[PDB]
Amino acid sequence: MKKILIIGGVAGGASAAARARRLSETAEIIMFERGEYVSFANCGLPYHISGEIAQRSALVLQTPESFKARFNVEVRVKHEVVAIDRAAKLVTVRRLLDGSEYQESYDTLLLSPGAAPIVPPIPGVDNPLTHSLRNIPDMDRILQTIQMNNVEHATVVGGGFIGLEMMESLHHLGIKTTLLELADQVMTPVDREMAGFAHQAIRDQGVDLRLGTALSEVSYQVQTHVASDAAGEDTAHQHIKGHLSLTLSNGELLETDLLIMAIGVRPETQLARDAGLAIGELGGIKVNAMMQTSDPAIYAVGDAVEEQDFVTGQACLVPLAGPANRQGRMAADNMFGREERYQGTQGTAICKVFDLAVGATGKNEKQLKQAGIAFEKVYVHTASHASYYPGAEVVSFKLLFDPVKGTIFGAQAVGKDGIDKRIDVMAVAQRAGMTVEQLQHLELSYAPPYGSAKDVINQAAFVASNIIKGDATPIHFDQIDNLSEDQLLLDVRNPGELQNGGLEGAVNIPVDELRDRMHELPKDKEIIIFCQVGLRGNVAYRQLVNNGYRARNLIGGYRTYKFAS
Amino acid sequence: MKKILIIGGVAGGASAAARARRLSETAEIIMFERGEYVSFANCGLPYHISGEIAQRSALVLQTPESFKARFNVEVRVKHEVVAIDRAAKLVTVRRLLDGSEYQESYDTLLLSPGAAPIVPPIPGVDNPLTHSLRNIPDMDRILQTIQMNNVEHATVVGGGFIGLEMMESLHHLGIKTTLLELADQVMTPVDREMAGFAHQAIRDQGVDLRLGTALSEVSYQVQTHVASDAAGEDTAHQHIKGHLSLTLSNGELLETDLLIMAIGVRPETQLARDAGLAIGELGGIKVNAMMQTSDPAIYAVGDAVEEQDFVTGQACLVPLAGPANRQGRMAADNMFGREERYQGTQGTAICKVFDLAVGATGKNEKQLKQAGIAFEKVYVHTASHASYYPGAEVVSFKLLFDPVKGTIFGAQAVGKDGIDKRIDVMAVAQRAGMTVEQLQHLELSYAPPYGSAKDVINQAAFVASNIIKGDATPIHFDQIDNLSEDQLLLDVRNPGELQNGGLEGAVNIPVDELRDRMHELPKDKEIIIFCQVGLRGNVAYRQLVNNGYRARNLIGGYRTYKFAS
Ligand SMILES: Cc1cc2nc3c(=O)[nH]c(=O)nc-3n(C[C@H](O)[C@H](O)[C@H](O)COP(=O)(O)OP(=O)(O)OC[C@H]3O[C@@H](n4cnc5c(N)ncnc54)[C@H](O)[C@@H]3O)c2cc1C
Ligand SMILES: Cc1cc2nc3c(=O)[nH]c(=O)nc-3n(C[C@H](O)[C@H](O)[C@H](O)COP(=O)(O)OP(=O)(O)OC[C@H]3O[C@@H](n4cnc5c(N)ncnc54)[C@H](O)[C@@H]3O)c2cc1C
Ligand SMILES: CC(C)(COP(=O)(O)OP(=O)(O)OC[C@H]1O[C@@H](n2cnc3c(N)ncnc32)[C@H](O)[C@@H]1OP(=O)(O)O)[C@@H](O)C(=O)NCCC(=O)NCCS
Ligand SMILES: CC(C)(COP(=O)(O)OP(=O)(O)OC[C@H]1O[C@@H](n2cnc3c(N)ncnc32)[C@H](O)[C@@H]1OP(=O)(O)O)[C@@H](O)C(=O)NCCC(=O)NCCS
Ligand SMILES: [Cl-]
Ligand SMILES: [Cl-]
Repeated sequence: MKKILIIGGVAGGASAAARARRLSETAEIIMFERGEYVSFANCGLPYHISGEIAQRSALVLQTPESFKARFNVEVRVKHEVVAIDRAAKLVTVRRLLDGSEYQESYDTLLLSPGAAPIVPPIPGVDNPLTHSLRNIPDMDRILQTIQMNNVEHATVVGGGFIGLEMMESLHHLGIKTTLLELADQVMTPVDREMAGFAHQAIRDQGVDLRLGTALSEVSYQVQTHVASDAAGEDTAHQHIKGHLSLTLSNGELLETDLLIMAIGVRPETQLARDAGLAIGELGGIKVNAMMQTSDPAIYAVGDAVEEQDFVTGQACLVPLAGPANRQGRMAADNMFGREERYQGTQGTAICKVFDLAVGATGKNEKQLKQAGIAFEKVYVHTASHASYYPGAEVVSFKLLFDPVKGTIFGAQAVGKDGIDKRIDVMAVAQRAGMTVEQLQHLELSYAPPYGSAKDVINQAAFVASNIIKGDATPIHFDQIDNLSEDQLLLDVRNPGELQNGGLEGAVNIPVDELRDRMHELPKDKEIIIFCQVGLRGNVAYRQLVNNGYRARNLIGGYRTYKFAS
Repeated sequence: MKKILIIGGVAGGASAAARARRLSETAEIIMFERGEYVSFANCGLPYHISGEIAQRSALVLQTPESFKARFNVEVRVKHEVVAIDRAAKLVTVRRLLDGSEYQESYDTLLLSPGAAPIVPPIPGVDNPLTHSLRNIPDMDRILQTIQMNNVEHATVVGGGFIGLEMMESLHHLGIKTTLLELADQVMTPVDREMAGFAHQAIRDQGVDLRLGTALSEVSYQVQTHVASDAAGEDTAHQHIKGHLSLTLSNGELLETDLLIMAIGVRPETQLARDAGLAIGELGGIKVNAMMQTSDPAIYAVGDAVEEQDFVTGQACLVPLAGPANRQGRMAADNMFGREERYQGTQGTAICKVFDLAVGATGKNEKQLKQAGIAFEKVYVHTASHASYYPGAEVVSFKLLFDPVKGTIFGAQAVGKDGIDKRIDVMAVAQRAGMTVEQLQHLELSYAPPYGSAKDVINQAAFVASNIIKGDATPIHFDQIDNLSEDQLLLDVRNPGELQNGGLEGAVNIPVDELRDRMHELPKDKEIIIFCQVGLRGNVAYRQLVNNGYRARNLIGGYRTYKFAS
């Protein structure tokens, strides 16, 4: 009978524990968790903060006693593993209740410790008004400061998903908020010009967003003076637990009631470095594709481990829940000798940003420029369903691919509806190895409430494949401010549309009058075309090229240019 | 120049005509449409009847004048092609206004004439209160009877997509409705036990639904008496345009103010039969995969043409707008010599049924049995996003597959949320050639407002792969009422649930007490196991099989069984 020990009782480890029991009734299974709870909803925590998850009880999916009754697994809460002795096959655990220790033997071990929020070397950061959010007790501490310091202004630092969901939760509660990010964008899985849609939705809601900005120093000032109604002062905007004074990278001062630090997570590697297990160059535990670590008796999975990038095959860190549940179930397999291989990670993700969703899968343009992978890019801005049926919303969509083989590198989407469906389709298509050209032949669901005769994805294909075939020639948003004396700029929108914004120096010929009015444009210039989203631009480009003109169409049209600035 | 003539100015014909112009400015393009409108939204028609789509101008996407301006195509409204002389490369054209006819020559011709509603051989069916729905003027006639006949009760015949949409539209107007279907189910793209979810939701809204029934005779009675207020009569529930009395196949009479006939459509083939063109055994125009008919200078696409079934490679009839628009695009390519080949049709479809959507891709169980293909099926009933975040809904989902090769045959889903996204994923997965074993590694979008750590699709994959690998042994809803003396029925729900329905003779041991209570079950019988959905049943199965019992799990649990009756 195999004695199995599991370190961590959440997404990785709880999922191996239940799987391993279905596989064998004879094994001994013991799962350690240093916290009070197992199988809690990490992803739910900012939503319980704002009240959107009304019921604390809903964040707890399994208990020690339920794991015992259903799966016979002995789960020990408030028990922290403090060492692994590999030659002996024993682990030392500490009982947090009283600080005593004992040892336990294993036949095989699974490490599933996750990743801890990043500590930044900021003077004065460590203080009673400053918190990071990983678990339920972190959430209760945040709640308790909100109540007790009567929070009216708050600052979040970092524009990744945890930061944006804290920001949104704080705003749900009536709190005035400021978000700082050092980058020139929120959410880094999406490129800069796609993040612009998010920046404007965030500023439309009264949030003070400051990009390109760092937090230099934190000054915590204890409240010395308790105002009171018996002294006849105003006690409504009082903060009894103190005040934060922040210095920013540009010497400005920001006064605040609460600071939340959401600048990312680092893998939990201390038990593994202390036992001599291999660490990768990203600082995560190194595992083979069977999820085994340098020691064949020891497995690891989840936030703590490095994975293989699906597109490139290189190491990457991607702390998401999906991969961690399916890795733990596969480790349980392999611990009974199935020899199953995990198939790489795409980084499929999505985040709510007030009324928008922001979604992506595979590689963005920054990661491709930086690894020297040649690529091309397309944008469309296409209704989430038939436009003649109410509630349709613009889906802004980006597609990164190899301009020659048609390989799918990545996809990004942004809008108020149907983004979770476009990113799922592209995730499936890429994982199954489809190329752009094949994307053209997708037969998706169409009735008017749900979709359109040609889907967002079909239109993106045709635009990408037209470039690959040489039936289209592009000019991107970043090239169009910089024209040469051989290029003539041409706006093919209608004249009423021009008061929304255009580009300095365009001649205006509306697409519907172009055929007739053509001789107006000299054939000794490369005509550089744009419309609102790139579609009327394409029509104009075909008429010009069909009559012997040299031409280019701005992909994404003015809408992509305008959100990119 | 190449001279191109198109018959039909809707989904197939229009898409060819705009594409053909982006390919060539020197081509001559003429498109004939027998009616008043080109590029209308067929699919929006029932929704404008209900007022959903408020504006009669939202149904019109291009005009003759817009197609002249944008694409220099000459469109001729109220011109019907009445003959094709293939040998001469001339068509004969009748001018509606006049009845005058002329000839027009062509280098290449596209037939995209659509499919007309089926005429049933029913005595008295042709009358002023009875209509089917193909185009804008069909729609205007329906609205006009509704108004003029003060419609308070109506009958719809046929339970496919148009029937179900007209029934919803009429209910949305406060009209009492009856739906009659000869089959034992609405929506034949999904099997009978999936349609039961739809049967209940339609009777829940007070629609009088009569399955297994036909309409044998229609008797139309003019109204002789005009009730008047001056005569001191109630004028409120009068129908001055008359009354319908229907006789059904069981001999019952049905009294109604309006009859809608939605029993299917049949390809327009008369021009093609008259010209000598080949026609398949299903009665559609026969084409190769480049969209060319038995005459190489003549192309055909859309509702009029038999297609190649993706899964089996045989002929099928599938009148849907996605296919029609992409085929007409491709036909234009081919006419300029690109030799592109379509790739088969999956029959991806979705229909709104009150708050449910009912969707499907691939083959159903009916079509598999009939064609003698060996298959297996799984069911799952999984929350549409993390059920700890509000608004999550049950997605009932069926997967059809090859139990040894893992080939994906079909998928079906019904429920209040997220059905479009599940069906698009499976349509992507099957068109790309993925197997059920590969679906287990799908990495989808998860954030609590949208998805779950394991999606509906990961769960279905795991359940089916377990069967394929011999880790599960299924019994289905249609076998469980049998049972021999070698079999013993076990219900592993909690006692409290037996309250909502069960199976007679079951011995109740709840799964969380089963490990301890298990000596109660004798080893010399195969234990036949059931819970609500099949998830707890799986866990009970693994416990018994792991202790040397013979066992089966009821796949889909009691839920799937309940909705099959
Ligand atoms: C606020 C927030 C929102 C999130 N939103 C999403 C989302 O929307 N979508 C998504 O895909 N992902 C999301 N995630 C990330 C997701 O929570 C993780 O990626 C997944 O939980 C990783 O599982 P894990 O088992 O590796 O680690 P964890 O869930 O962190 O579990 C590890 C457990 O190990 C315990 N432990 C560590 N060391 C020891 C020790 N030595 N002895 C005993 N116990 C130990 C810890 O206390 C911890 O409870 C979110 C995370 C947070 C914090
Ligand atoms: C009420 C309704 C709801 C629908 N909903 C959906 C849905 O939700 N999803 C979906 O995928 N599909 C739906 N459809 C079906 C979809 O509309 C068809 O699949 C598609 O329009 C077929 O395109 P087509 O070009 O073959 O035919 P059509 O669009 O019917 O166009 C053919 C044209 O040919 C003309 N014509 C015929 N013969 C001649 C001739 N001799 N000379 C000149 N003109 C001629 C006709 O008058 C017609 O206007 C719906 C259809 C209806 C009727
Ligand atoms: C819940 C948890 C304990 C896993 O328990 P589990 O019993 O493996 O999980 P599920 O409820 O998902 O059940 C899956 C099993 O049911 C089976 N199944 C699912 N639906 C079924 C159905 N309708 N009929 C038959 N079997 C079904 C599956 O095949 C699977 O079993 P398998 O792995 O042996 O193939 C673990 O995921 C967890 O603790 N999650 C919460 C913590 C977390 O993930 N947080 C991350 C941040 S949100
Ligand atoms: C509208 C209709 C006339 C076709 O016109 P169309 O110009 O081909 O159609 P679209 O608007 O979808 O445009 C697609 C073209 O724009 C291009 N495109 C789409 N978005 C683009 C973008 N933002 N930038 C550059 N090009 C873009 C596509 O590549 C494509 O050109 P291509 O075929 O040469 O590759 C025909 O579809 C129709 O009449 N529809 C209504 C009738 C109907 O289908 N009803 C049946 C069921 S409701
Ligand atoms: Cl445009
Ligand atoms: Cl169940």
